[PDB]
Amino acid sequence: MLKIIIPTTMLLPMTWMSKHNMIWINATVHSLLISLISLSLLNQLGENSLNFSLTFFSDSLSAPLLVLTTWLLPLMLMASQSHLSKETTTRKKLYITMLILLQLFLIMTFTATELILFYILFEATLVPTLIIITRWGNQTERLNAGLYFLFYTLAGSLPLLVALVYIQNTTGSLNFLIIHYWSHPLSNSWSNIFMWLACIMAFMVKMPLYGLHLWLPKAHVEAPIAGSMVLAAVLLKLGGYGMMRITTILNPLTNYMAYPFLMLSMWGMIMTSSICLRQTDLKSLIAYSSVSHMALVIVAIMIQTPWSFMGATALMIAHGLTSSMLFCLANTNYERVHSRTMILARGLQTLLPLMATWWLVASLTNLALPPSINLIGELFIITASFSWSNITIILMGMNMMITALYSLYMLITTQRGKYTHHINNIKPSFTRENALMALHILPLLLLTLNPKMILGPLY
Amino acid sequence: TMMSGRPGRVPLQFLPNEARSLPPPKLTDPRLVYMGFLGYCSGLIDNAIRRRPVVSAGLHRQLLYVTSFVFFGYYLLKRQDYMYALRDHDMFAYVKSHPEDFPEKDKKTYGEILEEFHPVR
Amino acid sequence: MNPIIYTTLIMTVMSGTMLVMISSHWLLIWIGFEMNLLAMIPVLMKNFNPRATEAATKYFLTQATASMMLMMAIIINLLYSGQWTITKMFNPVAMTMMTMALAMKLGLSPFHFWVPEVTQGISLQAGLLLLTWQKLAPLSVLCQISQSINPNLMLTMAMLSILIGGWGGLNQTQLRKIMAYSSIAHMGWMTAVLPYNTTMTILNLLIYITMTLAMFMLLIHSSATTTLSLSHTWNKMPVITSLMMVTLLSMGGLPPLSGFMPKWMIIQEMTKNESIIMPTLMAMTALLNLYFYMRLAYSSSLTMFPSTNNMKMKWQFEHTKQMKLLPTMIVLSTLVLPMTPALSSLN
Amino acid sequence: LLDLIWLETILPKTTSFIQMKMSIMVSNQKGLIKLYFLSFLITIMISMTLFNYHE
Amino acid sequence: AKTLLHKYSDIPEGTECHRKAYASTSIGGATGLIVSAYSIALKPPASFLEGVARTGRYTFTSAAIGAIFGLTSCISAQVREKPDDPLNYFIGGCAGGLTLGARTRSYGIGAAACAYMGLTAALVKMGQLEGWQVFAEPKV
Amino acid sequence: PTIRLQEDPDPEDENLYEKNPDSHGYDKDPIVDLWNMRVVFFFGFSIVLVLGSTFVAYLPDYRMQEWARREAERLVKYREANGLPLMESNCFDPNKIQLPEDED
Amino acid sequence: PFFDVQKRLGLDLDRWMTIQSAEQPHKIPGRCHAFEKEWIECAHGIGGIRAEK
Amino acid sequence: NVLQIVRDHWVHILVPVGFVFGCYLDRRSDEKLTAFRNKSLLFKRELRPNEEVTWK
Amino acid sequence: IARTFYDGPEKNYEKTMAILQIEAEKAELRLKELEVRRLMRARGDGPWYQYPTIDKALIDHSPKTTPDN
Ligand SMILES: CCCCCCCCCCCCCCCCCC(=O)OC[C@H](COP(=O)([O-])OCC(O)COP(=O)([O-])OC[C@@H](COC(=O)CCCCCCCCCCCCCCCCC)OC(=O)CCCCCCCCCCCCCCCCC)OC(=O)CCCCCCCCCCCCCCCCC
Ligand SMILES: CCCCCCCCCCCCCCCCCC(=O)OC[C@H](COP(=O)([O-])OCC(O)COP(=O)([O-])OC[C@@H](COC(=O)CCCCCCCCCCCCCCCCC)OC(=O)CCCCCCCCCCCCCCCCC)OC(=O)CCCCCCCCCCCCCCCCC
Ligand SMILES: CCCCCCCCCCCCCCCCCC(=O)OC[C@H](COP(=O)([O-])OCC(O)COP(=O)([O-])OC[C@@H](COC(=O)CCCCCCCCCCCCCCCCC)OC(=O)CCCCCCCCCCCCCCCCC)OC(=O)CCCCCCCCCCCCCCCCC
Ligand SMILES: CCCCCCCCCCCCCCCCC[C@@H](O)O[C@H](CO[C@H](O)CCCCCCCCCCCCCCC)COP(=O)(O)OCC[N+](C)(C)C
Ligand SMILES: CCCCCCCC/C=C\CCCCCCCC(=O)O[C@H](COC(=O)CCCCCCC/C=C/CCCCCCCC)COP(=O)(O)OCCN
Repeated sequence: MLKIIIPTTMLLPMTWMSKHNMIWINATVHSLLISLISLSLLNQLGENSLNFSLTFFSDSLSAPLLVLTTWLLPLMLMASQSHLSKETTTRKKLYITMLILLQLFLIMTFTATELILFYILFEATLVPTLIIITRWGNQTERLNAGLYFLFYTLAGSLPLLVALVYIQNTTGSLNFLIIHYWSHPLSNSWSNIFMWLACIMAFMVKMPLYGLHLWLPKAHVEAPIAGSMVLAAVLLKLGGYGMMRITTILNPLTNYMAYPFLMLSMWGMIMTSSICLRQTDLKSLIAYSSVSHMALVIVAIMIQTPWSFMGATALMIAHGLTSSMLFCLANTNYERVHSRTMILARGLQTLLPLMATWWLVASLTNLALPPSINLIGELFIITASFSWSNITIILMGMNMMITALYSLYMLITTQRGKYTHHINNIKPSFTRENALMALHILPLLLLTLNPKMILGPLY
Repeated sequence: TMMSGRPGRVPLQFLPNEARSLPPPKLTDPRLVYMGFLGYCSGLIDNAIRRRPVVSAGLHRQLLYVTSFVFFGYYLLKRQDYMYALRDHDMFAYVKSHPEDFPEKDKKTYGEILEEFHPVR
Repeated sequence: MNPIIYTTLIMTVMSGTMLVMISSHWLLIWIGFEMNLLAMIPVLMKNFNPRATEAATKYFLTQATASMMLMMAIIINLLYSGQWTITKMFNPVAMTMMTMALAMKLGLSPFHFWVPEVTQGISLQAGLLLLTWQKLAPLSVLCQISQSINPNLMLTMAMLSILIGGWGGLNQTQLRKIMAYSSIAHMGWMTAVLPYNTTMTILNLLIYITMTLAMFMLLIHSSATTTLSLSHTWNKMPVITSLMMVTLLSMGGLPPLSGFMPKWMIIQEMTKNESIIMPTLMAMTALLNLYFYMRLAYSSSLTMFPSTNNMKMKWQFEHTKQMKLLPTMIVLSTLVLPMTPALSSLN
Repeated sequence: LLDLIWLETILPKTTSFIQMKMSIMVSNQKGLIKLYFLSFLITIMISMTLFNYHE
Repeated sequence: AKTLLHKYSDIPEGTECHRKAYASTSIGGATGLIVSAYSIALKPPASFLEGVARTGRYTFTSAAIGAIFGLTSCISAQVREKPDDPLNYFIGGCAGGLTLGARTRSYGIGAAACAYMGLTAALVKMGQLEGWQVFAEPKV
Repeated sequence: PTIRLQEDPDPEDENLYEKNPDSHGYDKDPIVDLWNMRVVFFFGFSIVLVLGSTFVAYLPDYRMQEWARREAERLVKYREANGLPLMESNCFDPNKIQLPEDED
Repeated sequence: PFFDVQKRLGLDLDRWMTIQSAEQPHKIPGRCHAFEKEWIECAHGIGGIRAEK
Repeated sequence: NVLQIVRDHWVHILVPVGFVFGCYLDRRSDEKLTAFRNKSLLFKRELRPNEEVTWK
Repeated sequence: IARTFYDGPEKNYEKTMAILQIEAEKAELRLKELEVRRLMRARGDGPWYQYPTIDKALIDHSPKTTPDN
């Protein structure tokens, strides 16, 4: 599948060899072309994955994520070319280089057939995101945000490397096909328990889990718009993809060992949904909504049934798109008002009607409105959990209620009421922002037209 | 260090005559291409440090960088391949020389191997 | 100091370490160590000042004590077998003497105290020489007698070195002390895998030397020895700051950067033979080294510290003496991870 | 009570506090050769009567 | 030296609580003596009497930790009739941590010492059970 | 100086609509801004979106589901006509499975 | 580490003094010449690992 | 006027030629995995009277 | 679309068959190498892990100014 990797490594020097006022046009055009090309991996065999070579293969789980990343890059470029207008040419090229490198590492991550190569790229995605957050942020807390983002990930993912090298020393290989065909049960011993923990906690903190989620609000608030988009859309799904890949080796230990993680995920989903209600900031609310949705995905992966896996894949894609759109919508208001407080700018529907419509659509898709793919994933996960235990429906229904509550609360506070009477610099919406919103939202509806493309390999 | 001391090993050869029985790496080898790319990156960094036009300051210097990196990489790859071939040869000779330590075990089919089933529920 | 005298002293230092590395007699190894110390003492004192004098004094005292212990080890080993060849060294007490003497010469913990002080007391050139070249001979002797060496003693000092290097580096603001503590932490990693596989030791040595050379050469380019003095070079040479930030990330152990290769290979080699706890502890401790590298990077390039008015005059002048091997060292310090399998050419 | 106080206290703030304390404890040496040469002597006595005594 | 660890280990885990407590407190006293020696060497006490006071303080604290750990672990393993269980070592470790907190008179230090010493003692017990190695001999 | 820095004053926001009533919000130079809008629209809405959706809608049935339906139809027809059970509980032939000899 | 240039060039810089039964001046023998010679002959061939068993 | 337009838009071919090179490299990668071509128990089949390979 | 952009399923089938064979061979070779290394380091009779001894060519077989030795 080098026909997708090589064009990105050509996006790099093309960006570096462009004219001072033509970098954005070229980058956007060629990234959109690359996403169109990557749209060709959606043709998946029902039997087994597509194995292009010894190193790279594509599965029904990998293809939606690859398409999402390749589609994400142009939107990030469109959103970044507003606050970077005063930057010099070299720093603009460096920013685009960081974005392109992040896309390249993400593309190579979702298709690597060997677990150590997957780990290497999964961790190589840390350098560009960190540079972006700590170099092109806005407040003085971006340094602490970057430190938290780096160390929460690394302190949980270093044991994964030891676990993987030990696995290769014992079984003899780390290729995913060989791992899946030659898989054997894990006995009940302390050594195997710590093997479980080492294999799981890295992806758990990448989700993040409820107890290990402290880095996410800092990173998503203090990052620039492109950093927030890429963090909330694809960089969170690395943990889910990792657990869905690594869980095959773990059984039968996982049934016994998933009780604390399931409990944390459910209760913390409730807790973060409740936290979203009493939030004075606008980006923190979206960050905590991401935490709640990813906790639901964690439950789906942990109970480990085919319906749960399909729901997890659908929810991952839908949440990526919705969270990216919400972050862009918040960023437009932040650029108008130059503050992140929610109640500062009120009654924006009378001043920006089309943005009011975009806000309404994003909030509707955030609270799982039928028949959007958000609801498809959420409902499949809820059904799988109900089969797992009939009492989980209480927690799921409470989460749904609180999600609707805080989504409509944000929509009403930001859009309805009367204007603030003293903000007279709210200019009419540009064409760029409306185009970005439309390019975020139309794929969601087009996908709910044909939902079998994002239901994963268990379909 | 397992291979530091070996029978019939000239100390500072870096390429024993026994290594000429192996196929030399092709000149279009991807590792050689990466070595040339490393040379090009070093040349660009050299141009940047001296405050010169990065892309086109010195063409002869960049050419020398690339060719030096490729020249060293060829022999580095030759030695690496020789050492891996030597390792495999010694491994096979040892496993053949000691058959009792590497016995051929029975080949059961899954129809008679009993594996315990773990239901997911 | 006259240039001929300086170059002949440097050649005498290199001759001493080569005599250590090419000799099979224990006496010739001891002679090489003595020659190295004798010609190394004046190099530290090339720029005369009281700090350089006391740094040289501390270095001389430590090295003389280590040489005394080393020769006592040699004499005891001779006593219990009339052999001079550098070999197994079966005798346990003599082997303990040799291991401790070589640890004192290397700077391994708990003998690590001298390294930060001597590094701070000497110039950047002498610090570069001390931190890179002065590790070859003790490491060569350790590699030769590695089978004989006791694992418990070696492992305990390596872990202590990693821990103390990280904790000490967490505090310092001076760049030379940071480099010294990083050197101690890296010595811990290299001596950790020594009983299991010396090829990994040699590979880690090569990469550490490359990274330290690049870092010192960049520090010499932007003549700063403190954090605040390094915080100005973004206003004069931004490319130097960017390269330094990338090199500092590489030193941290992050992937896809090259620095990660020695750490990954050492963990993999130690795992092959049922050592699981130790690699986990070493990685979680190297997180501290990464932290203070990252703090330096925040101070250096990822932010913009306030500058001074006189920098406008420096804007008009170019760096006269240019280091020829800096770009190659930077490239080998960062972009050489994909060529990992070439480590087989080291055994 | 949970996010801004206790979840911060347990994992990140405890780690920062412990590493700060250990960095301070390690990195306060007056620079007098007498003290750490005495420490070298203690290390020598320990090593010889804790490692090689059992073989 | 390691003979002290032999003294502690040669005793069956859920028997002879007094002897096991004596072995553990001897190990603790040795560790405290070593720590005090290093502390005096690196941070001089400015007088002989204060140095003796610091040595006694460190040694007594460490011996108390060892005695409490050994006694509590042995008693908990004996009353529960279930040896080879890391919970006993966890309880002993938390008892030692509470002893440390009482000695230094710090509630937070006491709680942290409970948690961390209990965890590390539990992992030591699991390593004893499964045969983990810290300083593994080279096997390859 | 009762201050601490020789610092530039904080610049005020630059409105793109002041010097360009029809801005599109991409750039300051009108021509490159208009062309950036045009390429974004043509390659996002025209090329990638519509053509990509109509390409995905017409992907060949490589998932083997119409094939699976035809297989099921023929097998149901054959099995029901013969009087055989519609589905068999044992996925594999018991003759080819060698269970352990005894359980005592 | 051990760059054996004596073996490559055939120089014998310091190998004449390593052992006790190697060409002493005036053919004066060491006190344990026979024992060391016996150990060396048996020892040289197999390698270090087999030489201790 | 080919001069200015070419010297300003020569960068608009890097991505297409990269795509073509990627396709060519994928074909070469396929060419080294032909160890079981027309040898799988499921798709084993006699050749046509004119063809020589089942797939490339 | 299937004629222009894709190939038949047999190509993917046989490609993954070859890939599986290669990976299985590599796994078996890695395990065999680990076992061989363990045995050769334990025993010391293998070509690998040979530790240098004293050359017998250094001994002087000449009359030694005293009859016995
Ligand atoms: C995996 C796939 C491949 C990826 C590998 C990695 C990337 C490639 C290898 C990297 C090494 C190569 C280049 C590095 C040295 C370049 C030095 C430099 O600064 O560049 C400036 C230079 C612009 O300078 P200028 O044009 O002379 O005039 C403006 C002045 O220089 C005015 O300059 P100024 O000094 O006034 O500007 C100030 C600026 C100056 O500071 C800088 O510009 C930063 C320099 C970059 C750091 C070098 C790191 C060393 C390599 C390690 C890479 C790590 C990779 C791992 C991933 C993690 C990334 C950190 O400082 C700042 O703005 C401070 C902001 C702080 C940001 C922190 C980020 C720094 C680290 C970023 C590293 C990213 C990777 C390198 C990507 C390429 C960057 C050039 O850029 C270039 O024009 C050359 C770039 C490369 C040209 C490629 C062309 C290839 C051939 C063309 C045709 C293509 C094929 C045709 C055939 C088609 C068939 C028919
Ligand atoms: C093959 C390799 C092996 C190599 C080793 C071979 C060794 C064997 C042969 C050695 C023969 C000795 C020949 C000449 C030696 C040269 C001495 C010298 O030059 O003195 C310079 C040195 C500096 O003199 P200065 O600075 O000019 O004058 C300072 C003023 O006089 C007064 O200054 P200040 O009052 O202003 O300052 C307060 C005072 C501070 O003094 C204190 O605070 C004393 C505190 C000690 C704690 C007392 C024990 C309480 C509990 C004991 C528990 C026992 C176990 C029972 C179970 C538990 C019950 C609780 O002084 C200090 O700050 C310095 C502390 C040094 C204390 C003694 C150093 C011994 C080693 C370091 C460890 C310290 C002991 C800690 C506890 C260890 C376990 C007992 O003099 C001293 O440090 C003090 C006098 C030393 C005289 C005795 C030296 C002989 C012992 C050498 C150690 C070797 C071990 C002995 C045999 C071990 C068995 C194998
Ligand atoms: C993962 C998801 C999210 C997780 C995150 C959220 C959860 C985790 C974080 C929250 C938990 C952390 C709290 C742990 C200790 C932190 C306290 C601290 O910072 O110390 C420094 C802090 C201040 O430092 P300082 O400067 O040295 O002292 C100045 C004070 O202001 C001067 O104060 P004062 O002198 O004026 O008066 C204080 C004094 C006087 O006392 C008082 O003033 C009030 C009384 C408070 C403590 C007395 C105990 C009676 C209350 C306990 C009731 C049962 C608890 C719940 C169980 C329900 C059973 C169904 O207190 C005492 O003397 C008590 C000494 C020891 C008694 C503690 C034993 C009870 C433990 C509970 C056992 C439960 C077993 C499991 C059952 C559940 C499963 C079925 O010390 C304190 O002031 C508070 C210490 C007492 C609080 C005890 C609370 C413990 C709660 C349970 C612990 C189990 C969780 C941890 C597992 C591992 C531990 C074994
Ligand atoms: C903020 C959130 C961060 C992430 C949280 C991750 C949670 C990880 C916790 C791991 C869950 C279970 C671990 C071990 C499995 C069983 C635990 C125990 O309750 O089971 C009993 C075990 O008895 C004792 O309880 C043993 C455990 C006691 C010592 C462990 C310390 C637990 C105290 C809490 C420490 C804090 C953990 C989190 C650190 C931050 C049953 O006895 P038995 O069936 O015979 O033995 C089971 C194990 N066998 C089968 C392999 C032999
Ligand atoms: C954001 C911060 C998150 C921090 C998460 C960190 C915790 C990760 C879980 C433990 C990681 C280390 C486990 C080791 C990796 C696998 C190695 C393995 O499987 O081998 C085991 C070895 O297992 C171990 O050695 C485990 C020792 C653990 C030492 C370090 C403990 C770290 C902290 C423990 C508690 C953490 C777990 C829960 C933490 C939750 C998050 C707070 C079996 O040994 P064998 O050689 O095969 O011999 C058996 C046959 N005779």
